[PDB]
Amino acid sequence: DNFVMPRQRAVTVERERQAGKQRDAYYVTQRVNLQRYFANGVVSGTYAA
Amino acid sequence: DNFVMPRQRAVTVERERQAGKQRDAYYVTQRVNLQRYFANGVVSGTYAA
Repeated sequence: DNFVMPRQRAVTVERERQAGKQRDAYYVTQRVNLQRYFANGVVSGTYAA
Repeated sequence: DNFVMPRQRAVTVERERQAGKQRDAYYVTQRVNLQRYFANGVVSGTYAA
């Protein structure tokens, strides 16, 4: 419950014909981060040094 | 009366969505000069040196 994925855009595929290279260029962008509402909330385990 | 602004194009705006870079570019271009029909006609006053 402490973690939220702040969004803002979702996978946007944008294709631009880039003639002159006779190519079609597809670009996909997304802006997402994991965040945590409050500092606490995860414990990780580690193999021992 | 001696000066005319020779035109040829006036301020126009062209938006060119450039996907693949995800920008939208506004290129505004214009073409004009200030020219005098005959050389006479301007006196400028100058601060002294």
